Amino acid sequence: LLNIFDIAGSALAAQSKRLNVAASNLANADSVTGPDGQPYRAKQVVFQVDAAPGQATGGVKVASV
Amino acid sequence: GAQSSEQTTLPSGLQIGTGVRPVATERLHSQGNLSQTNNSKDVAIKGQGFFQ
Repeated sequence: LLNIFDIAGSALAAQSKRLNVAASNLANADSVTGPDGQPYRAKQVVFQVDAAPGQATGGVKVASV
Repeated sequence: GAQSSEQTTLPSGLQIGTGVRPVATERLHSQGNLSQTNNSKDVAIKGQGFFQ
């Protein structure tokens, strides 16, 4: 995967996962219960700057919803 | 589904249902009051029964 392509594709994936979490939140507002029976806790995504070795910048990773 | 009784859980299934169709139009057959008409040929009924 070419470097700048990697950066922008990581951005696409991260934005998509953020939107999917937001859609789940917006749909599950007013949801009495989960499967086992527990509140539906609203979900958020965590963005971190990717490429831990080198340049301290480049791409976004969305690990740990 | 199956209620395990391990957790307090909702008995969730799903049935929707429809409609309120009228099923009957009952005739409440009680003795009405009497009104005097002074007419000789007129007559009312105490208790049940119908003129044929």
